[PDB]
Amino acid sequence: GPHMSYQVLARKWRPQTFADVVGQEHVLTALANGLSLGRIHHAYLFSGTRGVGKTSIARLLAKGLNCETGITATPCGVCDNCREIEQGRFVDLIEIDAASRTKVEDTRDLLDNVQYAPARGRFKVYLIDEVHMLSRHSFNALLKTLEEPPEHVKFLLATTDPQKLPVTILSRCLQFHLKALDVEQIRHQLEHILNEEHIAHEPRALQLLARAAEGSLRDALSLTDQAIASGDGQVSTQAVSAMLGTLDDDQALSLVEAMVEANGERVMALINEAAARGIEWEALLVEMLGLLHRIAMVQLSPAALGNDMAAIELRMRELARTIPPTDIQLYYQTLLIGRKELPYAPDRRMGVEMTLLRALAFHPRMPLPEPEVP
Amino acid sequence: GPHMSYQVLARKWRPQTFADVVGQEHVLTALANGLSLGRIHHAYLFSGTRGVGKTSIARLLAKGLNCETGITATPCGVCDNCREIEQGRFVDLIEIDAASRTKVEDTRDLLDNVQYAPARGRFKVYLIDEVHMLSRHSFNALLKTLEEPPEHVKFLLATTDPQKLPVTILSRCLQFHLKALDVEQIRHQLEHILNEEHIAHEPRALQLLARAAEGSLRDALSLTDQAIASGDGQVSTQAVSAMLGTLDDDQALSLVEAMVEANGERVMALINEAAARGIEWEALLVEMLGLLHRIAMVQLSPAALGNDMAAIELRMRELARTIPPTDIQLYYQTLLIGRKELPYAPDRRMGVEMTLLRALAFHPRMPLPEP
Amino acid sequence: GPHMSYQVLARKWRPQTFADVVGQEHVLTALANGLSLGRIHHAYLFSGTRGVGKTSIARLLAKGLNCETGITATPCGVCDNCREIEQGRFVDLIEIDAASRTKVEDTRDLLDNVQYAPARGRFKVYLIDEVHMLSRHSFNALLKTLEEPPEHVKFLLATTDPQKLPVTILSRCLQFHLKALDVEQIRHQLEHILNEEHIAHEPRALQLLARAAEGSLRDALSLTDQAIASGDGQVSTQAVSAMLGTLDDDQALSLVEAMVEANGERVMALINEAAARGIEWEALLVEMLGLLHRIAMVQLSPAALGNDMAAIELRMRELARTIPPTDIQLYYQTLLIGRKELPYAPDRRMGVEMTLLRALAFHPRM
Amino acid sequence: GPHMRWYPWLRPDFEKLVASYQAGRGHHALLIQALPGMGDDALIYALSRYLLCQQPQGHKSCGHCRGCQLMQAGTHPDYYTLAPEKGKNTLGVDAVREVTEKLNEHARLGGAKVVWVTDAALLTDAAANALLKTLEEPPAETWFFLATREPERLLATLRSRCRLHYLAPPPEQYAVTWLSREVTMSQDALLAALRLSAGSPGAALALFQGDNWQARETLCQALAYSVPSGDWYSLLAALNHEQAPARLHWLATLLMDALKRHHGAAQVTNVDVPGLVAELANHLSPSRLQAILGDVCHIREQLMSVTGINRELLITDLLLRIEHYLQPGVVLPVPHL
Amino acid sequence: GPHMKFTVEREHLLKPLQQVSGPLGGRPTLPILGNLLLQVADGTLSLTGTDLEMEMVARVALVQPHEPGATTVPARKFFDICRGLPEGAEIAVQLEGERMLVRSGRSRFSLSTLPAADFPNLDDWQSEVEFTLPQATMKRLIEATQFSMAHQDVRYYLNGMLFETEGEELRTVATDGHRLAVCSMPIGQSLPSHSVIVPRKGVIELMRMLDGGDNPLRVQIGSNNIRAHVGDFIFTSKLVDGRFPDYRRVLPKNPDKHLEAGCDLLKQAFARAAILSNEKFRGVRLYVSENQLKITANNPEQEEAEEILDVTYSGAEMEIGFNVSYVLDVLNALKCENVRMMLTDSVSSVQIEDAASQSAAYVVMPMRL
DNA sequence: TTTTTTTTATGTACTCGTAGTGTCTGC
DNA sequence: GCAGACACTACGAGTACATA
Ligand SMILES: Nc1ncnc2c1ncn2[C@@H]1O[C@H](COP(=O)(O)OP(=O)(O)O)[C@@H](O)[C@H]1O
Ligand SMILES: Nc1ncnc2c1ncn2[C@@H]1O[C@H](COP(=O)(O)OP(=O)(O)O)[C@@H](O)[C@H]1O
Ligand SMILES: Nc1ncnc2c1ncn2[C@@H]1O[C@H](COP(=O)(O)OP(=O)(O)O)[C@@H](O)[C@H]1O
Ligand code: BEF
Ligand code: BEF
Ligand code: BEF
Ligand SMILES: [Mg+2]
Ligand SMILES: [Mg+2]
Ligand SMILES: [Mg+2]
Ligand SMILES: [Zn+2]
Ligand SMILES: [Zn+2]
Ligand SMILES: [Zn+2]
Ligand SMILES: [Zn+2]
Repeated sequence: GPHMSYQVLARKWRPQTFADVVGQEHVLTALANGLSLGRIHHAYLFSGTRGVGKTSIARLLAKGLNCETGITATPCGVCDNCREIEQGRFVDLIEIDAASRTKVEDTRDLLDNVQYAPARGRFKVYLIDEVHMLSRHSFNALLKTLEEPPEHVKFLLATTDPQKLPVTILSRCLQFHLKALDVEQIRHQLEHILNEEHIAHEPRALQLLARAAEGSLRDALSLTDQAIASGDGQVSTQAVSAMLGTLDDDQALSLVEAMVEANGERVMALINEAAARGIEWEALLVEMLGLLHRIAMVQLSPAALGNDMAAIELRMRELARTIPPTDIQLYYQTLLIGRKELPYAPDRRMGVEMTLLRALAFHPRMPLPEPEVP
Repeated sequence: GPHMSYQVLARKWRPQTFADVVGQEHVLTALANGLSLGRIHHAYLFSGTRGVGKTSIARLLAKGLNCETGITATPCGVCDNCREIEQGRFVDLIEIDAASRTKVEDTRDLLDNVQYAPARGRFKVYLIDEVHMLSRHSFNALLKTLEEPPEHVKFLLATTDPQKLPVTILSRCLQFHLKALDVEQIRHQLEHILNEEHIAHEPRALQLLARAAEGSLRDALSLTDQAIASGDGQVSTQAVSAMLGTLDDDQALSLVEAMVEANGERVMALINEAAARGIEWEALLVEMLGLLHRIAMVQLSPAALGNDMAAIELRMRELARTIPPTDIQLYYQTLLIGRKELPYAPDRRMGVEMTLLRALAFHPRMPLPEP
Repeated sequence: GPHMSYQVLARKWRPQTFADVVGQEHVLTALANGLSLGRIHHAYLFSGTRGVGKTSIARLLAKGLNCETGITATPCGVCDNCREIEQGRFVDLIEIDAASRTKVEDTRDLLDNVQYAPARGRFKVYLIDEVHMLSRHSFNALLKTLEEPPEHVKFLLATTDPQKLPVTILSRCLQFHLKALDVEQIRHQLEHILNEEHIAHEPRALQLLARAAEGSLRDALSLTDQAIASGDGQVSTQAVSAMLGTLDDDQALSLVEAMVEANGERVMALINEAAARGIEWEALLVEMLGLLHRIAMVQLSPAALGNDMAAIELRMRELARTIPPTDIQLYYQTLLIGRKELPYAPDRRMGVEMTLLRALAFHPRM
Repeated sequence: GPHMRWYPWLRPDFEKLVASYQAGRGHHALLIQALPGMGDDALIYALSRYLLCQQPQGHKSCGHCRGCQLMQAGTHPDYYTLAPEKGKNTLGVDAVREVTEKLNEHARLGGAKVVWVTDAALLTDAAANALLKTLEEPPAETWFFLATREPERLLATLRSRCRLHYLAPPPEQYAVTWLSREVTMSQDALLAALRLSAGSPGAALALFQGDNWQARETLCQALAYSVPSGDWYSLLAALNHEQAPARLHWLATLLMDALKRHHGAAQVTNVDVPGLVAELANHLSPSRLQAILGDVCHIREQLMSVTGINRELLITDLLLRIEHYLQPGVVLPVPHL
Repeated sequence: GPHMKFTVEREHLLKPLQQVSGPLGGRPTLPILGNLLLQVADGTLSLTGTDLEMEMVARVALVQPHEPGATTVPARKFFDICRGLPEGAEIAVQLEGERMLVRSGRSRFSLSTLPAADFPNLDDWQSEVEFTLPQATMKRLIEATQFSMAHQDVRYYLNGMLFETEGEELRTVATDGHRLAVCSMPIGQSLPSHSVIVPRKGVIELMRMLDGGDNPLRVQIGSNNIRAHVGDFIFTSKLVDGRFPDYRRVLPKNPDKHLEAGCDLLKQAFARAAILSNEKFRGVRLYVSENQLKITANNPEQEEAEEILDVTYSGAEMEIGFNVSYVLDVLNALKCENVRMMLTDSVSSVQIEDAASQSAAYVVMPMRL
């Protein structure tokens, strides 16, 4: 708040203690138990998708390893070591950006200095970021180092796709996996962020931001920063909706209903309104397809619908119980063929209109009238 | 000589301030708000179609970021930093054609040199255009810097295909999407340019150029230069209509009438006549698709048909009256797949012939003569 | 620090006598008989999959060859030579991390010591680990040394892929191939290790840990340590089951099993989990298509199982037997259409869900 | 057409472009769209000769100057050419990168610099994208010249940069007269050759000059034998060759004429072969003809596009699939809807 | 192809042969690039070496009978043949077809040739301007800026160095994007400002040609080429085309903080501190306090190095991190006793200058702070 | 018993031979 | 001086491997 330096939310709000990490209860509990009880393994591999915390948790473990109060599961913020780690100036936290130092010569250099003891630290940490980037010779140079490391050196690896690492490396190092974050967790974290930082916000905009960056919190933080930029320094529903290009679920389902009940004039009116609003036509097709898929899923089971669409939940049910699944299959196929063939239509508006007209003509119940003359 | 070389409109008319943008207001508002406040970021990724403005937007962002007046939403051309950024030779603005240098060695050298302090500039701006062509090794090399860069470093990336970029790189930057320009905006920009250049023009020629630009302003400027070269120093309707091979008669309408009547002899005679005058086939198929769209709309709503095609309204009304919607939809689908198939079987004439034969195949061509 | 002292299960419990190596009976028996009869080949090259004891057995060989009590299959721990083998500081044992010393300069420097007699051992024993990666000129130097080897030098090469080795070295080396450890042996030694330490355990949990590791003992022990860390000091069935669910990777097989049984809730939960475990949807659908192709092929001939499905054979045999070929063909066609249709759909998770729903709709299950 | 023959159907456009280049009102990057053998090479050569040396009278060649001496001998270092390595078939991105950096290193002789890509359709994606910045902002007095047979195949990000010029095919009667003057063959053969090459007189001249006419007549005889018997496999003996895509295009043209005859189109394309089109119309159903045409076009495209694909296997598969289709009771394919 | 009978003495050739040797042999990119051009004309012998972009010829007086012509002789073979002969021994050369017979006393050597026409040359031109500068001054100009040139940088500008003139002053500027080296010296003649850029290799041969003699180096500045003259030696090379960064725009605008100290002490201290510096970055942090200088160095091996220097400083304390290799090179070039430094801010460029006189100046851009 | 058999474009490492560059040691 | 030695570093070429 008071910091005139508008630090990026992706950087300012990096986790400080294990209490500041949202989600990933598996890895958090595992590390807390393996650091309170002891038995610290000599190699870790955090495998997960983008922007889930593959590096910050490694830094938290580094803080928890060599702290002035001993090996602790609660990284303090008072002693010099933890603050030096956070500032990135710490002596023993050797942050090996494996993307740059990927050649086997650099790995040999790293292994040469492994035995030279730590300075002002219980352990020396070799935090190798993006290990899946090293060359094959670099991968294999550190085998006997990983299997029998010195008592004061601990590796902490962090990769996006562990499948590209050789199988023996997956054997040697612990394999911790970080699941993608859920929508509710992202929304709660963003509410925390926009409450700590004095920025007014609206819950619907926060839900939209959380859904638009599914599975990755850094994506959500970047989108929230860009929405703050797009808005007048506040996260409002209108600003987020206009920025994302998404169309509000209520109005897309209104178009879907107008298509299902064979009301051509309502379809045309809603199309004209969307054209006036400037929403991308392909985005409109995407939203209609997503809603049709959600209808199919709620036909599969009523539990398939979460609170995310709660605003129109009733309408959703009123579409699930009134039409057979075969109609949904036909509608999805027609709209998807339309999306596939859109880029070659005379215009995107022309293509979307023609696709909707085709879905209207070919739909089974109360189809369009045919010419009176045979 | 002010033009030692031909400073083509695609280069002379590059925007110099934020007020010269043709209407990318959704991203411009965010940029202006960010620069006006302290909210500044270290990674901007502008994406969208070709010739839409994202390189110009990035250059304008650099000008605003480095001008000695301050961090201004509107950069000042009087500033020396702006004077050097608009041209080449700026010690801070490092522009790298990513496709030119995709090797990981060049990216590694750049990331080795990023550590040094900027020279006389507030921010050392790295503008990497066409970023989608970098080798995956360079992509992974550009991860740890973009996440915690030095304060004096700002990264500006531009690409025409966000999907090709790894999701990790997209996850660290502000993604701005530049919508394709509508017909009206392109026409207004073209009329403003041509009025500023003291070159005569006609509204219909400008409308045709905007229509054929397919939403890209660089396409519009290139077409305008085509018209200037082939229009004796003026943008005239006849010159642009001739160069584009556009249709002024009812050739497309007669062709689709013959096709829906399943008169193969008439269809092929009309296509041979079209080949005789050298009508562009892609435009013919586009016009046929548009006419079929209008047929479907009038079948759904006769009022909608009331349009520019008023002098031929009776024909489309009769076709809508006599043809089922399913046949129109099948015709549109066949012609659309055919349009997808033009840059196949390089002789495009027989490609359109294939498309027309496929369209004709649906209705019975039986020799059975009946009224 | 203030946590007493707890080593790593992978490095600890490494065998120190030939009777402590579990499995690989043929290699140990052959080595024992060769040392008993005095028939020792010039070079022993070990090979096999990861974590089956190649390095450990080679280290045991090096300890045995220089034992003061004599060359035996069961070297004592008494000998100071044996103790120095334990500590890793033995003058007559030359451990060369060939994965690190690949260049010809270092290899030639270390191979120029063949001219010097052993300090305190009968044989100068070279343990060249990870021999598969080695420069071509280093291979030339090693071949020139092995062609005319001194009678007081024995070579102990270890590797994971013997194919990368040149044939000229293979033709001069007695090669011992080590099998992937059987599940029962892995479970037995895991039980014994957990009992020797003061760690409680459960039978089903132990079986799950053994099955999770793909026949490699180091994998089993690493997962054991990770589960103990996650298990709050106890190897409990629920904790390890949840851990392996988080680390579960062969999603496509479970997706096929749920799809063929028309279990909508199960397939929805599986795809939700596969979404949480961030992956590529095109890759998942390609894997599903390939598994269906294999199931269709196996029904025509069992020999289609091959070697890749060694850890998957049990479920694939049941799937091939219990499902008619026509249903498999229809599922393959549906999934192929879905994969062709996937990129144009909404976000690929939606497309995969829709394709799975399309495949599920065929069965009359309600 | 051996090398760079001046073409009268090129004279108008030429002077027009000179009028644009002489007045300093010419785009730096001009994309030529012309048929294969239309003479775009000669147009680019004449333009480069005008540009790269001392200004001549204002038209025709550049006279007897150092520029002409270096250009005719192919020694001018300011005349960069992009041609695929004969061992390869595509423009490696390394060649384009080297050319662009050499261009960035300023000219060697007096005058401007000219970069000419011998064919734009042969550019790979990396090579095509390596030219984007150079086309957008040429260093100084740099003029590009890209030749292609269809601009749509080229990347959209490159078609934006270049001002597009169109070399329209000459009127059919004039081209027929020109070819009859150049080559002594009957009118029907001449017309069929011209329509086969989409009205490109240079391509028809190339077809007549080589053995392509003998290959076409052999294919015609083989088709005449195979159509009634239904033994299309023998056509393999005439279809497998380095020029397989062209012969497949000829086969597709024959099928197109057969369908035309079924519909009784007033215009055809294989004028001098009425017997084959009559036999194809008589012995084959229109749906079968359409299916065979689609398969042949698909196979030709697959042969031409995917580099390194095996010709023999594809041609044999196409012939066997056609054999299967000719048998009664076989479901014909339809275009991907 | 007339017979080619040389009759020469070693003492008149070994130095010219060494001078013309230059960048020959080494990497043969193509044969007709050749070895040497030997030309007999008007009682003079012209010996030419090239690099396909560079040329240099030595003139040797022929005080004995000769036969005019032009041919080639292998570089390394001829050089070693001439070097190995007894001191002062005569050399007699004959041509038979394409064979050179070289005789010294009773020693005979046969050598192969290539046609002189196949050799590549540089087109003649009209010179733009011309200087006649003393050798010592030119050496001072080159040595003060040679080190700062870039090493195969993508920015081709940085791959060379610029010579410009303003009235009676000649200014030489070199840079690589992190270092700047400018040196202005009096000329004695007034010529218009025609800037020229010379590539690194050409500068190397310019340095090699200079012998610190009384004969002034003549230079012809052209448009896209350069020519040099040292006594009987002629040289020519191509030029890098473009514009250098404005050094006045790089030099600090507010050099408020002043420092003065001894060159030897600073160089020795920086050499001591660079031992523990990061071998990939060589970054050292400088703390300037009241009459005290402090240098701190760290490396990935976690070793720390601290050094303290007595200095005169009247400003405020400041921290600044910059490369130690650059300052070591600057101090190596600066051969005087006392050196002054001008500083502005923690991330501002540092100006290094001679305390005795302005003469030459240098600029170092600091590292990340 | 004997020969039979390959898809490129672009990029990234790895390792050895040869040369170019510094510098400094008793020569 | 000092040039050779000796180190040391860089560059080409041949080979192996990855991704699309
Ligand atoms: N579990 C999490 N809890 C809180 N913030 C997170 C979490 N994961 C990611 N972030 C946000 O993302 C930023 C960078 O996260 P990081 O840990 O680098 O992800 P990665 O695993 O890709 O390296 C953090 O500063 C934080 O704001
Ligand atoms: N928003 C805009 N305002 C004005 N001119 C524009 C705009 N966008 C594009 N142009 C025109 O297009 C030319 C190229 O624009 P550019 O910014 O390079 O597009 P890109 O995003 O594809 O790199 C400019 O020189 C300018 O004439
Ligand atoms: N046959 C075996 N018997 C007992 N433990 C084994 C065996 N094979 C592997 N291990 C376990 O794996 C750990 C590492 O074994 P190692 O022999 O180094 O495998 P590698 O063949 O890959 O070098 C050993 O410490 C031991 O715990
Ligand atoms: F940004 Be994370 F390390 F992928
Ligand atoms: F042509 Be733009 F950079 F997409
Ligand atoms: F040490 Be083993 F080869 F994984
Ligand atoms: Mg990370
Ligand atoms: Mg651009
Ligand atoms: Mg091992
Ligand atoms: Zn602490
Ligand atoms: Zn300004
Ligand atoms: Zn013993
Ligand atoms: Zn001329």
